[PDB]
Amino acid sequence: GFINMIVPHNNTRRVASKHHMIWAIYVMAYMGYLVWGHHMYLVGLDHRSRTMYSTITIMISMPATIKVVNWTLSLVNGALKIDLPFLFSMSFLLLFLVAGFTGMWLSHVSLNVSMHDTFYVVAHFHIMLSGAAMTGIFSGIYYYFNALFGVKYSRMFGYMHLIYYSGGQWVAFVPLFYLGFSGMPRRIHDYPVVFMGWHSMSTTGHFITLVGIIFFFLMMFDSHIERRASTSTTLGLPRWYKRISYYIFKIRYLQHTKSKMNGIPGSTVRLMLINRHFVEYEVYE
Amino acid sequence: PNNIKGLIPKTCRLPATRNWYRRTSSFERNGFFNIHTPVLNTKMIPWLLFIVLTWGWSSFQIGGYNYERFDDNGERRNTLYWKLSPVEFPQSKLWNRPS
Amino acid sequence: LITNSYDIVHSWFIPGLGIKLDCVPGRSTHHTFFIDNVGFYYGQCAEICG
Amino acid sequence: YCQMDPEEIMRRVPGITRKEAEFITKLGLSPQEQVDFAYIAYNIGLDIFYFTNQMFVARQVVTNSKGEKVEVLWNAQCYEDIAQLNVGFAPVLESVDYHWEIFLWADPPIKPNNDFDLNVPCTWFEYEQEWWMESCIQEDQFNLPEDERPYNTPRNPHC
Amino acid sequence: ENITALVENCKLLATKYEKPQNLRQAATFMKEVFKLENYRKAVWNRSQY
Amino acid sequence: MSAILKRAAKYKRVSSILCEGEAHLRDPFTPPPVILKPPAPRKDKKPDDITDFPAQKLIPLPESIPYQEGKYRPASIPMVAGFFPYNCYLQQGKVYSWCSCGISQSGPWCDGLCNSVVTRCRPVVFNVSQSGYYKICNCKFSANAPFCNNTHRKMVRYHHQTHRGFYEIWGAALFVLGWVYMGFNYYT
Amino acid sequence: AYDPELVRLEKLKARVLLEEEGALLEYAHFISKRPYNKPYEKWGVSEEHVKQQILG
Amino acid sequence: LNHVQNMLEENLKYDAQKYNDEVAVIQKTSRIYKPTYTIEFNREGEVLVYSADPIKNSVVYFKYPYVLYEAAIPLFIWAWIYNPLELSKNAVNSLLIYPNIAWIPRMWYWRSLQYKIQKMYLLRGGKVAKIETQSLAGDRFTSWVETYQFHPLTQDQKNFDNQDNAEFLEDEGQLKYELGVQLDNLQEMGTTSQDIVINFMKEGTVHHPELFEAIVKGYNIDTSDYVINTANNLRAREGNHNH
Amino acid sequence: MALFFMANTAISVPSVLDTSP
Amino acid sequence: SCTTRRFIDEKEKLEYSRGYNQQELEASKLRKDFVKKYIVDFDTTLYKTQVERDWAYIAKREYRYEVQLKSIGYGGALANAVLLWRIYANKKMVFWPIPIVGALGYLYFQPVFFQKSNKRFFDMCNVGEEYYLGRERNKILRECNKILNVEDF
Amino acid sequence: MGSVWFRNRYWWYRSLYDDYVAREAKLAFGIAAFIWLPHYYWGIHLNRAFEV
Amino acid sequence: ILKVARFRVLKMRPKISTSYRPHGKWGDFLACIIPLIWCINILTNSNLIL
Ligand code: HEA
Ligand code: FES
Ligand code: FES
Ligand SMILES: [Cu+2]
Ligand SMILES: [Cu+2]
Ligand SMILES: [Mg+2]
Repeated sequence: GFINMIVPHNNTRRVASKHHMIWAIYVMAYMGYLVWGHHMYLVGLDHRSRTMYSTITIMISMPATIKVVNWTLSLVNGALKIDLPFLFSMSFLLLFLVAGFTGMWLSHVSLNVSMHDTFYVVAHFHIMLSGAAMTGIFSGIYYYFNALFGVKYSRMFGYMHLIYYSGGQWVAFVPLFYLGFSGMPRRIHDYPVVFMGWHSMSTTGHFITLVGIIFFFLMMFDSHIERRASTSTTLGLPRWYKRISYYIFKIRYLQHTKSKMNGIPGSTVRLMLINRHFVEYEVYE
Repeated sequence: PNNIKGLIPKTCRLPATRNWYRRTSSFERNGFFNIHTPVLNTKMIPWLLFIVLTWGWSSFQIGGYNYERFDDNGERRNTLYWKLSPVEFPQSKLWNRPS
Repeated sequence: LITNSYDIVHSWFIPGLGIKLDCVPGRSTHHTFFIDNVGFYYGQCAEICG
Repeated sequence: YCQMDPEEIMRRVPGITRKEAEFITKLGLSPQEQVDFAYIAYNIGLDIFYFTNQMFVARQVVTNSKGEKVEVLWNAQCYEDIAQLNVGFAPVLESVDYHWEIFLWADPPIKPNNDFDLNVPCTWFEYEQEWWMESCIQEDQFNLPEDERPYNTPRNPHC
Repeated sequence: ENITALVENCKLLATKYEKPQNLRQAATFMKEVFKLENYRKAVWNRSQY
Repeated sequence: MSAILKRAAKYKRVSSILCEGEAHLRDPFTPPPVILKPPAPRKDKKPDDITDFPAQKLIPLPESIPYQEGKYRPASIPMVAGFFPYNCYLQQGKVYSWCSCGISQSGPWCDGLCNSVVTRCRPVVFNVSQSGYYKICNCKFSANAPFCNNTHRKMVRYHHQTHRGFYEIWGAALFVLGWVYMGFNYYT
Repeated sequence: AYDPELVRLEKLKARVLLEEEGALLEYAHFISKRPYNKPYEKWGVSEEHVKQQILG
Repeated sequence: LNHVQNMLEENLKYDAQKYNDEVAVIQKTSRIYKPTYTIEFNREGEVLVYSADPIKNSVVYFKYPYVLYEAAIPLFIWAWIYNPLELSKNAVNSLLIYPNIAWIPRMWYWRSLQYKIQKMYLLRGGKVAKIETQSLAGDRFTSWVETYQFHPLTQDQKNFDNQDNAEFLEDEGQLKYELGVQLDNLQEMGTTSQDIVINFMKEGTVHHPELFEAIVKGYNIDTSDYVINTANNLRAREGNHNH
Repeated sequence: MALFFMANTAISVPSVLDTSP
Repeated sequence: SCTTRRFIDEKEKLEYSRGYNQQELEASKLRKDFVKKYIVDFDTTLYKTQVERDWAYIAKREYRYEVQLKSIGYGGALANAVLLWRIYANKKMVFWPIPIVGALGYLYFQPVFFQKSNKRFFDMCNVGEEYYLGRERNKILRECNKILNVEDF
Repeated sequence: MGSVWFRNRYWWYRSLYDDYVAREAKLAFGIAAFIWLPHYYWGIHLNRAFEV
Repeated sequence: ILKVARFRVLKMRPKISTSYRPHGKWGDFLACIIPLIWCINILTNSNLIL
């Protein structure tokens, strides 16, 4: 829901299928009450119960595909106004892409029996929770930074946080998935030396994620030190549902751009200065 | 040096058809330094093809071909007979694939 | 294989055979095994045994 | 800088005030868009000199069936996020005020319901409801030139 | 420093003469730029710096 | 300028009727073309003054137009929406409104959605004196009013002549041929 | 749209085949100047020619 | 950083101040042309000057520069596949570089094809000219440009032709050669790009040629004698023979 | 799997010919 | 195995580099004749025994890949080079050079490839006396062994 | 395949999503076939190894 | 990605979206074929292995 709310304002377009997405979320919630046996496939329940659990688990992906399609479609054929929030939403979508595939692959009975309670499951859980949920939380924080804090965000430090945080999740989850394909048991205090490379890569990714968190904290501090009023990019018209509205938005944007671009040297003067920049010559006339 | 044989004296600004490299960033007359230009889009079209499409469908296959060609699928040499030995298959889990 | 646990829920997880028998106490889990490849494979307790 | 000749705009929109065109020509839109805006202002009586601010996004003058010359202040809206809506009482663009109480007087917002019987056909520029999809389809379509379209075929016998 | 000196000399030459029209023209322009005693003095000073 | 004046002695003018023709020739509702000489320049340009050019006749958009006898040309470029005419069984004497917007969601009959989109074409009301399964035009570009002039084939040929349309059609064919080749090489 | 020099050679050969006055003389003279690699005179106005002059 | 002194820097600062003080946005105009014919502008107050379909007059599929690389890619593909030189894996990977870059020349040529002015119209007042082109994907893009922004180039296009006294057309009005013209700043799709060279092909038709030359010369035209053509013969995105 | 999952059926793979004396 | 195939290919390349001799040349000619007649131009589906058909089909696939496909590729490379030179000359895309040089290169490299893997293809014919193809291959191998004064298998 | 199979593409369009990506779809299909060739070849080789 | 990043920005072919309400009816079921195919493939592979 956070990602869906962030996307509509950035693109100034209607959502793809609001009713369909709401119904899909409700159906996914209803279906979640029937996947109890999925996480305990190796407990050895009755084969009928195992088959029913596996069939319910496989059918659960039906709502998620609808949500992904709705997000992708709403992202298209719109007036994109790139903000810091948009990049976080894209990162959240990208993270959710891999997690769904990992969960669907783990839904296979044979694959689960081959990887139950292992580093593959650990990676699936982390990428589904640490990646998607925390990324969406950060996106909503950036999407509503003004109302919560009262000041505009710090562009440079926010970009640094969005860069380091997004990379760290993949850096720490790729080696985990690789070890899961190698069958590394979950909740292990030590491993054979054969897992050292992937473990070290995962540790480095975790350290990068910590650095990204520090960067986000520095971004909050810089935003507090900035003390500059924020202005809604929609300017009160989040949807140009009318030609008059679009024209008024364009006129106001041009006026605000001219006012903002005041005191900046003109194009000709800037070009002349840039051309005459080099002033270090040896012998003159 | 005023007189330079082989170098025609510069008398005025030449048309943009004489430039040796098409720059990307442009100057909007309001004083802006625009990076997003049609030339920028055209230049960004090529590289994106290499990453999004090319490597994502050729890296794993190329690597497997090179490994099997040069490393013989990493097989141990001291075997008795291929008729009664386990076949060491080549790379099958795609490294370029997320899974 | 009649899998069972004497003290707590343990696991015999042979990655080479890709099998993971969850030995639980009291549960006489009769599981089939077919060694389709002659070889020596390693494994460990796939459950937190303590 | 593609400012058009106001007379032409005046020729394009009979009934538009010349100074308005001078104000329209100073807006900075391409001549087609300028002519469209001038026509829209002439038809709807929009005041093209009022600045778009946080209080009223636009101002308009109308004459009701009672004959009174009334003014309508088209105010700013929000994308279903009242927290994201910059609630202001000044003619500015920045969001500076942060009222701790959303409803200080404890009056909740009222979303009026328009009953089915007491409804009229859409008349606020209804001629563009599907314009976006129609234009997308048209830009996605290559049309056979009229020079190749057959003309004067046999009429339908039962028509 | 040598690269910077060469670039400054090339910029001065372009301000003095038109851009090369062919590969042979580029070779000739490069030779003419390299022939500059100003470029040599710049090479010495930039080497010290 | 001055030299250009000399070149004005031999320079010739050419009409701009190209690939479109005289619309007044084909659309009965379109008035015949006129040439209006602008009035003399006004001496004082006042803020409250209005334009004094002669006014063109006011031709309101018709809600519906009669079925032109095969000589109907599109008013505005409508949606394609289909490359195959529809064989609809019409009862005799029943006035049916053949849709012209191309966005009508109610099939061959007009859906009234035309009054909600920016286009010049309006639905055409027709009445068939003999009931039967008549081929109603779906290409929306048939010269015959309710009847498909088989101009769907002409539109398809023109689309195939276009570079982008050829690319799309060849890509679809290439995907089908790729599936076919996979099937052919399946047993190997 | 491909070869203007070849078009000219074709015109000369057509005149020779039709047995004009010059015919053999003109066809031989134009053939006497037949270089190994003819130039691509059809250089595009929009096409960049500076960096692409080598292949010409 | 201002502690050090340079007379070049001082002169540059003085020149910048002089330019900011004297050179203004409002500038007087002198190149003015009064036409020899009363002009009948269209329903949109426009008079057509040049109409062309360069796409219909272009060799698209089989181009000169692109064909060489487009064909040579298979040679490198075969060399990489068969390893004819018996090189190392890294050397083979390096040899694989060529096929991944061959699209650049063809893409550049196709993009260059879009810059040709397919249609040209002059609006009322003689100050803004509408140039319409079509990207090879069939993308019809139009833009209005200022009259002063045009500067002619030579028939050889190797040197900027004189803004006046240029003879780029035949006596009757047909263009004497495929002409190139430089525009200092063109607002394509709302984004301004600097120093763009457009081309008008000889295959185009110079309707009302005289004004076209005035557009070529860049002088402002006096739109005194203007008539209005009441004929909505143009449809919204009407199909054109150029496609 | 599916009707066409591996997309390639290696019918050329023949039964290993025994070569005992 | 894959290592065996790599070793065979490398040894064949080394032998082709070393020389082709005279008795070896005659044996190669005989083996090429046998492969062309009983394998390359003979449809493997015609053989009586299904096992014989399978072995002949394996040998035919090897010939199609190791000889036919390799020769086609070499000819295509030569044709691409020739066509590039010609297009450089005329500054336009010609049509004849592609097919003409492709056919010429296929004809040329067709024997050379058949010259390299002449023995290897023969190695795919040792089905055994239980098959008519096996008996014929045994007779041909006996003739070649008599010619070369060496005992093959 | 696409809008051709339906008799009122507009309706069809809305009936899916009320969004249009048709040109993207066509170019994507062409590029998809052109790329799908190679993974098919590699998978054929791997399947042959597995059968062996 | 390419189309959005080249002809959807404010400075490159923006679009005025007049979409009061969505009216999709079969979009979800139509797009669900892709998930259905993956589910069927997974189930078939599991049933074969199991
Ligand atoms: C918020 C967290 C979260 C979410 C959203 C999910 C979502 C899903 N999960 Fe799970 N899961 C966990 C958190 C989550 N999960 C945790 C914490 C555990 C471990 C508990 C423990 O420790 O034991 C776990 C364990 C777990 C297991 C067993 C692991 C074990 O044995 O314990 C299984 C297997 O059936 C599974 C399946 C799924 C599936 C099938 C989905 C589906 O909802 C997602 C699938 C949806 C899609 C597939 C749609 C994506 C759309 C696409 C179109 C993808 C296709 C794209 C490409 C191929 C490019 N999950
Ligand atoms: S013309 Fe289609 S709804 Fe009337
Ligand atoms: S559907 Fe055939 S011409 Fe209209
Ligand atoms: Cu244990
Ligand atoms: Cu344990
Ligand atoms: Mg478990």
